[PDB]
Amino acid sequence: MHLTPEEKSAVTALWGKVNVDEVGGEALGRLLVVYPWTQRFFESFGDLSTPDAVMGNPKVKAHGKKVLGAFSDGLAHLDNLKGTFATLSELHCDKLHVDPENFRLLGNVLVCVLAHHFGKEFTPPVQAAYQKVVAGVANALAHKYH
Amino acid sequence: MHLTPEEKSAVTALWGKVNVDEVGGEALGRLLVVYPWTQRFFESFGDLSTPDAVMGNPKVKAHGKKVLGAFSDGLAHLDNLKGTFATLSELHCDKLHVDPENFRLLGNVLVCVLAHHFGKEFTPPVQAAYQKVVAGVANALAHKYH
Amino acid sequence: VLSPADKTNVKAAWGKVGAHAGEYGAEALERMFLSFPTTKTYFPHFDLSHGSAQVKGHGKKVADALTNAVAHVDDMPNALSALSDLHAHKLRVDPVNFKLLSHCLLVTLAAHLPAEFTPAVHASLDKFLASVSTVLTSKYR
Amino acid sequence: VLSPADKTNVKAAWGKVGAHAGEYGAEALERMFLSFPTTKTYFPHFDLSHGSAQVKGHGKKVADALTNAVAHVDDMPNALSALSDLHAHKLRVDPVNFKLLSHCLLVTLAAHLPAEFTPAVHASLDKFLASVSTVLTSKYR
Ligand code: HEM
Ligand code: HEM
Ligand code: HEM
Ligand code: HEM
Repeated sequence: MHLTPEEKSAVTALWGKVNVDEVGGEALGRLLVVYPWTQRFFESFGDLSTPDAVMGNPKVKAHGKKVLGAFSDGLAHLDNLKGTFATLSELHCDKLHVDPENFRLLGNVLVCVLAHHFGKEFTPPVQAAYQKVVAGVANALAHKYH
Repeated sequence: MHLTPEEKSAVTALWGKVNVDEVGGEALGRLLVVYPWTQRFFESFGDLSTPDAVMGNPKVKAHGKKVLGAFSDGLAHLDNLKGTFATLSELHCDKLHVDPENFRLLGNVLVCVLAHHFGKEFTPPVQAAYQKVVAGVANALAHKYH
Repeated sequence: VLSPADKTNVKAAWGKVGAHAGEYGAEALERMFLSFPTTKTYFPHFDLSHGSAQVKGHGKKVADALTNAVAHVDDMPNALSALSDLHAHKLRVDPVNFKLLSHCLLVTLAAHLPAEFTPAVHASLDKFLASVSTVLTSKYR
Repeated sequence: VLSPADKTNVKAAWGKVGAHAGEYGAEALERMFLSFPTTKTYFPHFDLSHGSAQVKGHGKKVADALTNAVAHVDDMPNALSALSDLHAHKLRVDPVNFKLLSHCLLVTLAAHLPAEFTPAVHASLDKFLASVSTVLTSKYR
């Protein structure tokens, strides 16, 4: 995390406009669709057989909202991501057994989702700040792996 | 690092048995051979047309010794690779234009050369400690890129 | 491999890019320079300033190549041979950088084609860029 | 693309492995688990302790498949069809991990075949593991 004050304001400004419920479902759905191998963690979610089956799955939507919820909180502690995400890092490792590479894929998908949503407002420099943020979060989420 | 005292002695003790001269020339040569695209920075070294020509090239051999030299000295500042490699980080960026990914390729080549050399002695746990160092070094060297 | 579906998806989305390909190519480069500064090591000879004519010029070139790969979606290895040789033998760009540009290309399209940038299209476009990347890196060693 | 020299190099090196391939398979896994602990996420049901029979058995399995790949160096895609299936549709290991096992395998060979682990052989084995990796992840999407 090397975020300039002006980078931090930019992240925060945009995030103000996001509908976490909605973005959460879109980001998670898209992950499962672009990188189908990631579906390995959700066999209890039911039908993920087609893009529509994934995107509209009430379980994917609810999970996505949960994930982005935790993420939004991360955005208020940009100062202490490791601390913020420590119990979650442990859970993902020890209980869920989620390969941390999954956290980077989602970060990239999220960036595409924000671009999709904000159009021209998601400028080159706004993207650069968000790139730093998703990487910091992925790193914080992987810090407790062992 | 995030090197355990035990993992530190493991690193420290294998190294003391190392002929930097030979290991540096071999690590660099292997790099130019395994990952041919790395030769883009050494046009002025001459004939890198064949494994034999790379391995025999004295410019290559002498550059390898210089590189492992610097690496060697960094093993003395395992608690501040960042400050130890700051100037070298700037140089590589600003003057040499070397993609930091190269630092990673070399690191892995280095590990293969050590295994090659020490056989038995280069145990899984010793490899693990060296993997941490090579990554740490790559990270430090890449730190001042902008 | 690219399925019939993927091919339709790609031709369709690229179809919409049309005459903007050049500008979108340039924008993808700028995004890449800003987000992944290590990619700059390959353009030490470029003016990487905002609105650089060099970047503009380069963006067009990249866009033209992509447009050429879409036009020859069934024979990419051959349609891109020349470019594959250049990259392998002269430019010698480390393979990891391809994934970085691909990513910034996806971001650019997303930002410009909201109606077409569906999940299905997104997936197809990702697989496409991965394929282009694979071709360009095929003769590296 | 493996050159004829590569195929030779590979067949030679693997030839020396012989009756120890299982042991080397097991050693490479052990090195992977220790060096890249994130790889353990795919083996929650295994006992990853040193000398576990699960690790040993699995080491054998992997070595055998490598053997079979060397043997069908010319027809990998076909020799490993089942395994590409298994990995793409069941296991679903993230592609990044293949590079980690490949590296641990080189390290293992280096450590055990000093005379045979020449620079040119090292180059070939790397390309070979890369090719095996490509095959194993080709039906992912
Ligand atoms: C920004 C990154 C992420 C955050 C902040 C996050 C957050 C969360 C939270 C808050 C929970 C619920 C915890 C609980 O059940 O006590 C959870 C569960 C879970 N997460 Fe993550 N997550 C992230 C990324 C991922 C990714 C990328 C995957 C897989 C590709 C994943 C897989 C899971 C699974 C499988 C569960 C359990 C769901 C269930 O109840 O069956 N997570 N995550
Ligand atoms: C362990 C990582 C490395 C270390 C510690 C390191 C260190 C050094 C040192 C100490 C110099 C001397 C130059 C001076 O002080 O003016 C140097 C130069 C140089 N290094 Fe690095 N280096 C590393 C990795 C690499 C890699 C992987 C490459 C490219 C594949 C590279 C390319 C160069 C080049 C092209 C020069 C200039 C040599 C000349 O002027 O002929 N370095 N490096
Ligand atoms: C799918 C992705 C890519 C495509 C379609 C592409 C295509 C091209 C094309 C068409 C050219 C111009 C060659 C000519 O003069 O005719 C070029 C040159 C070049 N490319 Fe690639 N490229 C790709 C990826 C990359 C990446 C990822 C990098 C580095 C980050 C890169 C670095 C370069 C450089 C340095 C040049 C030479 C520019 C100059 O000196 O004018 N390329 N590329
Ligand atoms: C060099 C490339 C690889 C080869 C040739 C290979 C080969 C195999 C083979 C032969 C099997 C057993 C099939 C059977 O049970 O009939 C297997 C299973 C498995 N592989 Fe792959 N593998 C490779 C890479 C990986 C990697 C990198 C990972 C994860 C980091 C992985 C994870 C697994 C897992 C989790 C199993 C199932 C283990 C069990 O439940 O017994 N594989 N692989």
